[PDB]
Amino acid sequence: VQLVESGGGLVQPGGSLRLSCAASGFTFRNSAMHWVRQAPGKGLEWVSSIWYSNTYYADSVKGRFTISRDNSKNTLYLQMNSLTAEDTAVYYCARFAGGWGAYDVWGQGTLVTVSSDIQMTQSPSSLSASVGDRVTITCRASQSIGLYLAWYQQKPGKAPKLLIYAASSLQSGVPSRFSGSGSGTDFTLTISSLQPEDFATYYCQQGNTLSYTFGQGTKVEIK
Amino acid sequence: VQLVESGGGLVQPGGSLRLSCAASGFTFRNSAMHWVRQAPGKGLEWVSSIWYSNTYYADSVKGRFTISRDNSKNTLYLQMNSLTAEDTAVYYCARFAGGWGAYDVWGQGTLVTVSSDIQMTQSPSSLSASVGDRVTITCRASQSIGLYLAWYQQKPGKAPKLLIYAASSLQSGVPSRFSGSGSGTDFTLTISSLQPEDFATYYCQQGNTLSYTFGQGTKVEIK
Repeated sequence: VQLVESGGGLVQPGGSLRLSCAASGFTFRNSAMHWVRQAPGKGLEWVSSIWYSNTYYADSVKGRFTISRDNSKNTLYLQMNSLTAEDTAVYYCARFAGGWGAYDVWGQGTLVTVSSDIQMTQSPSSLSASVGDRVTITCRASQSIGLYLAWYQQKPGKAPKLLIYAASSLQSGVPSRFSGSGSGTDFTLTISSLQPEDFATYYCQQGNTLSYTFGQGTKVEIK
Repeated sequence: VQLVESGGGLVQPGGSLRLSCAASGFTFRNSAMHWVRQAPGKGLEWVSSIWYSNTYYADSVKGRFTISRDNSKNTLYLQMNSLTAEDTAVYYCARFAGGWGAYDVWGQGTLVTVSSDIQMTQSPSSLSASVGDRVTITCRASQSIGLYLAWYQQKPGKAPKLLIYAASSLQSGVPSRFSGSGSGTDFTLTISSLQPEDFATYYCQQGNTLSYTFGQGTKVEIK
């Protein structure tokens, strides 16, 4: 009882790809077949279902992907169109045992990478502080970005606001308790004495490279 | 100096939507304009840019979205096609100061929700244990799934393997040190005495509802 997948590969965003899942060792025609995917380092996510015929799709792929089957070849297909980087994942086909509500046979998986630079690692992800505390947030770049590192403040329900650019230059009107430092790959934002209005999420952003990338944010929360 | 967005709303997967960003208080024709988006509860992500004419797109939207501008109306547009749930986000337009490498004017944001649903909360996300330890993993459903809860084991580079279905039934061949319990909304997987082959990631999955959602996984790691 086996499911053998094929068709994965590297594809440009906006492009198309068709996955195949060849079954053997069981009566393919009788069985409900699903696709489930797993982004790199992430969890399992249901994608699509087909049975003997009402087919179903998750909102992640509905309207772009088509599931189908050729019972004479004991094969399941996933036609993937208008691909995005967010579709990058290992795609598994699986047999669904509808009496159990569970998948009892899995393919080996096939990797689909949707791709045509600099990673920004912000730390900590969150911190709790009190009014009056000194706070320092760090942002590391995987490659030198020179001085082109900016810091933004974002309050709940509001747009980001530029505070610091070129690593250490303050935007007009930004209070002097904010300062920035660093060059190349290591950068710091410091708040000298936290005020109530400063509890917010802070983001760094590199502006040296054509695909501008943001740090993941630091939530400055109240003790 | 303002950016006023419009166009967001609720759209079906696979559908289209056009966002607008009306500029005032500054000379629009000279300025590089970008779109940056933020999924609910997540960080900022660059989407697309346009200047006076070479336009750029992130791999998340390249080949599906089109950025454009009408200088006579001082307006920036984002044409969104072939939409996915992963496009759900607040979309910001922003003026890019190319000398600073930073965004110095931001719109107020407009929300795009791409949608046509049990939530499974697994805990803990990870745990360290030693050979011989008793381990319990819990899975909670946002509403009753009855008994239709399954548990899978996944080792690095391998496909998931069914261990338990219908909350407490073991798949054939699964060792007796694995057991499951629970009904309705609270479920538990227990390993009575951990063996080296049991260090793996474990996933729960509800099979009561047509969306078949997975828990986020529990990584059982070695002390």
